[PDB]
Amino acid sequence: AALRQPQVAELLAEARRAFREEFGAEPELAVSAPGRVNLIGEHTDYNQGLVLPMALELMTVLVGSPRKDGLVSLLTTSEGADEPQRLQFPLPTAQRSLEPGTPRWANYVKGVIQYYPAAPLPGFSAVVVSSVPLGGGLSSSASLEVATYTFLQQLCPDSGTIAARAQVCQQAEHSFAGMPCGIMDQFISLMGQKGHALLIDCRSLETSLVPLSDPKLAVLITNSNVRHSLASSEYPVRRRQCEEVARALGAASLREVQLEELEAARDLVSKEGFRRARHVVGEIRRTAQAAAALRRGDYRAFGRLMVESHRSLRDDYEVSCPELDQLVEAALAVPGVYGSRMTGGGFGGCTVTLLEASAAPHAMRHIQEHYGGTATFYLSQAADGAKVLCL
Amino acid sequence: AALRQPQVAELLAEARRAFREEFGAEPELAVSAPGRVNLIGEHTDYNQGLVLPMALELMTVLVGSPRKDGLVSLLTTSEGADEPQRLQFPLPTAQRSLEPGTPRWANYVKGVIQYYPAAPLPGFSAVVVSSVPLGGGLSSSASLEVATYTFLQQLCPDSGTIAARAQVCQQAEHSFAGMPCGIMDQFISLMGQKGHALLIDCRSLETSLVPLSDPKLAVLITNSNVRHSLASSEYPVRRRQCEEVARALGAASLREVQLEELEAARDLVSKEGFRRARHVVGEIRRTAQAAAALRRGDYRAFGRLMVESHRSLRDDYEVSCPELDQLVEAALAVPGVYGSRMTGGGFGGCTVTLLEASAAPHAMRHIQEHYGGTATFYLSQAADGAKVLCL
Ligand SMILES: CC1=C(C(=O)Nc2cc(C(=O)O)ccn2)[C@@H](c2ccccc2Cl)N=C(Nc2nc3ccc(F)cc3o2)N1
Ligand SMILES: CC1=C(C(=O)Nc2cc(C(=O)O)ccn2)[C@H](c2ccccc2Cl)N=C(Nc2nc3ccc(F)cc3o2)N1
Ligand SMILES: CC1=C(C(=O)Nc2cc(C(=O)O)ccn2)[C@H](c2ccccc2Cl)N=C(Nc2nc3ccc(F)cc3o2)N1
Ligand SMILES: OC[C@H]1O[C@H](O)[C@H](O)[C@@H](O)[C@H]1O
Ligand SMILES: OC[C@H]1O[C@H](O)[C@H](O)[C@@H](O)[C@H]1O
Ligand code: NA
Ligand code: NA
Repeated sequence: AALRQPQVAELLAEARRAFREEFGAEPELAVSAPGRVNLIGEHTDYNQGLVLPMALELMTVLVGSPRKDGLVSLLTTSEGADEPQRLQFPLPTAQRSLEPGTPRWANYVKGVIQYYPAAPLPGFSAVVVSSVPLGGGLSSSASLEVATYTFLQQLCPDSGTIAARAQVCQQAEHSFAGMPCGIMDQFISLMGQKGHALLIDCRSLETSLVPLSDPKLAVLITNSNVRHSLASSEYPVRRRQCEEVARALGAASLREVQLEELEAARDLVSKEGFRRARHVVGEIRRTAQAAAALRRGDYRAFGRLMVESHRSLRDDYEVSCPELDQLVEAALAVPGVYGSRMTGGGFGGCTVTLLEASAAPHAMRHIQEHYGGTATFYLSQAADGAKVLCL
Repeated sequence: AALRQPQVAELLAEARRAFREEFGAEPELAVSAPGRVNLIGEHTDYNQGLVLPMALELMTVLVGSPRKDGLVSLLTTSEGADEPQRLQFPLPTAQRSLEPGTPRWANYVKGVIQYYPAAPLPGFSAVVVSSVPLGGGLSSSASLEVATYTFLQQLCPDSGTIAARAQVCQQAEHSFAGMPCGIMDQFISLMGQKGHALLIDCRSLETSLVPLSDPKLAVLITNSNVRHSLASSEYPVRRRQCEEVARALGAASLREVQLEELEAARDLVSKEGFRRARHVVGEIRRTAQAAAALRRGDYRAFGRLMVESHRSLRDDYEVSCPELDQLVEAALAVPGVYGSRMTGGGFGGCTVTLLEASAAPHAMRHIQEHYGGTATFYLSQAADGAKVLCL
């Protein structure tokens, strides 16, 4: 029993209603920006690797209007968001930059404003709503940043590429949330096309659309409904460790390293650094091969590469957890399932499973059965990326 | 001096003004869709080959509103559009379809209406304005088809992918304009992105967005300001000879014939047919090589491939003309020019030239001085594709 994914109209209607009540008039401007699931290619983006995500129908919607007084006035209805759920602050100026603070949700919006590259930006009033489960590993924060960015463009048009916009949002994440993420989540939020996954080269920033127009193929997202303590915590540790192995081999990044050279330099790096790098180098290759497999509709090869991804994440990268692992095994048991793995950052969040559409009802029954906690499910079609909604 | 390329704000103001005057009120909706230049990979798209175009800052803008009376009412301000520049007709029904007629510009709009895949489409009033030179080989027609399609989506949302939209527009062109084009021009108008070229695999319909980010380089477009009597005419003949050569070789398309295989099979095909197919099969190889050169930043190699493309089109495919050849040779004599070739269908239209951006003033003077006609020029950056503009 998959979760009804609210369509853009229901989200818009919630956004506008709350805006009216809060501000005393209709909003002038509106935007949407989706979350994402990564099909394969985990912990490779900040290593200048390859990733293969798709945009989801789960999305963040933001409505608003310019002001004349230089202030930003925000309201979110999102029920998980930390309080307060309203916030105001001045626009950054030459005299005074904004800073990270509480509530944490607002730091994503503050950051994007701070680094927005075009001027002059007026103040604004806005309400944000989201169907993206909050920090459950489908990029809620990126959807919020890219929604913000896309709204600011309506107030004050920018002049660069789409990669530059993704980089602005990434910068907000680094400086205002203390989270040194790669570019994947932002970039897919911006670049998603419905009926397509995106092979993103995080070194070149070349992207290619890979079809998913098979009605016999389903992508099932299972949320573990767990978020252990370590996104805050362990993600920046894995990044630094990767960067250190690259530095030690005289490589600009691990993208430049392959498994033979790594093995020959075992003595130059920690045992644990070796294992992390081994994951990354292998994951880059798996992603390139998975993309090719996906293209020729060889789902079986694709699902195999997914499973190898999961084992490498669990064992070498150590960013799985008992729950994700159990969900993965539960799903692998089901006839018609090609593959399953954790997706996103790890320590919680969701698995992604590729399967025959007709197995999806049994898949969901059996996973729920064989999981201790309580899963939720999304039956997920690949979706468009960010856009303006004309009011 | 390059011709000025009006920005979207200026085209939108012209279109709103024409619309106010013609229909008595502000328009409700707006869209834009760009023209294009093809960097390399000519007369390959209908051979299921590879093409490498980019969208231009020259574009078509449509503003309009829904009607209640089931009528379509149109007006263009584009100065060389054939008469009448305003007209009105009822929507097609199940019993009665639209048909190709006069004027020719409106056939593009009629065709997209006729094949528009969603229902119910209301009547509408629209103004179309364009900076794409009509019939100058920068795909004014595709930009009009795509702007129309994008506008129809605001009246009645469609449900397929971006590639399906490209195909609707192609079908409109085949049936309403007698022009059996490939997919390239529609695809690039829909999928272009600022700062990127688009590598289109016209067999699988995969696309890659390839960054063009070297600010020391430019693309100079030279309009010969000639269009001989053959867009109409020799284009379908070429396409039909490619088809017969493929059939004679037992191949589904020339995409499945390798250059060395073709060379050994001279006896299976006519002399002329061989030469046509040699152009096509070689050009597909050149396109893959050119994309690789672009990725590695090798503009000298990219340029040499462009020149080889031109020589092939000129001698093997015979779709150049003496103006284009004179323009190409004049370009290649300027220091800082890496390559130059005809672009688009041939028999007139434009050349595309890759050069040091600092050589561009010298090149425009040298080329005009050494051209028997009157060239016009554009310095165009890679631009965005089709979009909605909120009024
Ligand atoms: C900066 C830039 C490009 C650009 O369009 N940038 C852009 C545009 C916009 C906008 O539309 O708003 C916004 C943000 N950035 C163009 C360019 C720039 C100036 C005049 C004409 C052109 Cl076409 N291309 C290149 N050059 C390039 N061509 C190559 C060819 C082969 C190759 F192997 C490598 C190549 O490197 N440099
Ligand atoms: C990673 C993250 C958040 C977070 O806590 N980041 C953090 C953690 C730490 C740390 O741990 O020390 C330090 C600094 N930052 C929160 C979040 C996550 C989970 C529960 C509640 C919340 Cl608030 N929000 C988001 N995303 C998000 N909030 C939205 C609100 C509205 C909206 F429309 C869209 C929104 O998308 N993602
Ligand atoms: C290829 C073609 C056209 C053409 O004549 N096609 C044709 C030729 C024949 C034949 O030859 O028998 C038979 C059937 N079709 C015309 C054209 C071409 C040249 C001069 C004047 C015109 Cl009108 N229009 C366009 N494009 C276009 N018209 C626009 C108008 C407004 C607008 F905003 C955008 C527009 O983009 N391109
Ligand atoms: O692949 C793991 C993934 O983890 C988090 O989602 C980050 O936001 C991404 O940049 C990426 O590093
Ligand atoms: O590459 C030649 C080119 O010629 C015309 O522009 C057609 O519209 C395109 O489909 C393509 O065939
Ligand atoms: Na359970
Ligand atoms: Na001249």
